[PDB]
Amino acid sequence: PTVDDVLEQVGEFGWFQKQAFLTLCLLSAAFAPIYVGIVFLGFTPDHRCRSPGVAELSQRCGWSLAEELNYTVPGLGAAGEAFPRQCRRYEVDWNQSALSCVDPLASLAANRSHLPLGPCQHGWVYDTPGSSIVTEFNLVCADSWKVDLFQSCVNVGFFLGSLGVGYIADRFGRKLCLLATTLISAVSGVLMAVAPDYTSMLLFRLLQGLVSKGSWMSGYTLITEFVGSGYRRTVAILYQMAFTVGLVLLSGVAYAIPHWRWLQLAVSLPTFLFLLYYWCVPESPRWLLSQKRNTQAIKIMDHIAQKNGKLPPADLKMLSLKEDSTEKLSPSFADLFRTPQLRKHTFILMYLWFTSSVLYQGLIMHMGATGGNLYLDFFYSALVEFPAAFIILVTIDRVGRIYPLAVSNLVAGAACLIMIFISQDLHWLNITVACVGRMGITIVFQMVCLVNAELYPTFIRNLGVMVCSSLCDLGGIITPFLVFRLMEVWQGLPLILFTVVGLVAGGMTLLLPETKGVALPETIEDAENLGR
Ligand SMILES: *[C@@H]1O[C@H](CO)[C@@H](O[C@@H]2O[C@H](CO)[C@@H](O)[C@H](O)[C@H]2NC(C)=O)[C@H](O)[C@H]1NC(C)=O
Ligand SMILES: CN(C)CCOC(c1ccccc1)c1ccccc1
Repeated sequence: PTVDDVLEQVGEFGWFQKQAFLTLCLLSAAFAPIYVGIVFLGFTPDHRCRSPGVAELSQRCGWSLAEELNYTVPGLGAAGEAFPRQCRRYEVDWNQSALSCVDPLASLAANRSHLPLGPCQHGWVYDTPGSSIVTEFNLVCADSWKVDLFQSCVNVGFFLGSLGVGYIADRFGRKLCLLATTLISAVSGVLMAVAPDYTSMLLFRLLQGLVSKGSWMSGYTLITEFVGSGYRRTVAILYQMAFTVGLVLLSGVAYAIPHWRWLQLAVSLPTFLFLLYYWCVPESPRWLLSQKRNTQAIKIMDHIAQKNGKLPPADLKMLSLKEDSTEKLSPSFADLFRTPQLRKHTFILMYLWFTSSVLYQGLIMHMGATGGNLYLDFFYSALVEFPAAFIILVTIDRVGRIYPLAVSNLVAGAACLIMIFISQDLHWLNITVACVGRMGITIVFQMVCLVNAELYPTFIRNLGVMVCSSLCDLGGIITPFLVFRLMEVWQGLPLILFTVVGLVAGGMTLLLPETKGVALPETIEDAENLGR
């Protein structure tokens, strides 16, 4: 009368499982905006120093946007690529000076560089009709570094939340966390749009980043526990796929409304609707059974059978774990580093997460020149993944869950290697090679997440995945400085490091035990002898 058997008797993947999966998918899409970053909320358009006198002259004679930029703004390429043109103003009086539009400023100085440069007061004038956070607070030239501060603070908040948010979810149940965390994320998101100053917005974003990771991973583990053993692959992969679909929808809606405040409010509000949809999904039976609350476990098991429409088995009265467990099974950080096998698995998974994150960031950094439209580039970036999801689904069932991950990691490493050695000059081959590498990285990410979730015991699963994911955020934070520093030593040093890291990760993946068609463990001692 183990949990898996009764779950099989009523139905592994029935009407109930599909219903829960639909709402969990809705939750998954809602996590994309927080993790996308500042791409659609902090895009920096072209900008020049506002000048009161230019407005009067703009209407006197025929003018064009291109023409105005050329012989009204200081020229670029002097003492920097574009530093002068960006945020320097000549300050030559353009008002009460009828010098003809043919020769507005040429006559005065007979030279452009030698003309006087003043402060870039009067705020700024931006190109895009929409408004971004940069445009809101003039974080352009003097405070340009504040954008880096904001993004780095968000990343640090994400790392800390990954390190900490797991324990509350594990100890107090998965439904409770998925409710409180998503509620906090929703109330903060709608609050950010009303943030008056720079500090308040940063604080609200930090809170949202601290909680969203916990929300998403709690949902993931809940659905994975609910689905039967055989169909774990399908549910997990399609959950990640729903996250990608949400990303695509985010790109579309972002193009729809450019204003950042309205975008944030519109993205945040539906999270309250999801919170309304909490009534459906109950607590995971496995967690309740491990916590020794068998009465609620059996009550839930009756409902799923009712919704499935299949008669429940008569043996539920004696439902319990395989062996008589202890009264208390409290999770703790200490328990995560006691069993040598568990310690080895944790180290390997942490290293795999770190390598995946660093290699992904490196690959996106070494890409080609960005396209004219940011939205189209982001849409293609998201679109590349769906074939990756299709490939992952087919191979997991038959090949296993180790060889695909190892080969994908090695493929990403080799893609970086070929990008380095073979001619990297602009060619049609480079874009396809980059897409291949991106596909490999996506496969690595999905496989790592699935295997890590499936490897740990049930009563600590969320905490383990959280800790092993924190290294992903750490690597994402640290890699840019590493790549900038290494470039100084030698021209192509970074790509050699990427290739060696990928090869080592692919080699190390082999030690991890396979998990093809094996019921996920529920006791630490049971997980110790998983390989044997
Ligand atoms: C950009 O601005 C410069 C201003 O110096 C333009 O140079 C002038 O070009 C016109 C013809 O288009 C000539 O009649 C002027 O004599 C040029 N100025 C000087 C000081 O010699 C330049 O053509 C502009 N380029 C574009 C693409 O707009
Ligand atoms: C779905 N594909 C695109 C990425 C899978 O990893 C996701 C990811 C990784 C860990 C936790 C959540 C989501 C990712 C998104 C953006 C940047 C880095 C990682």
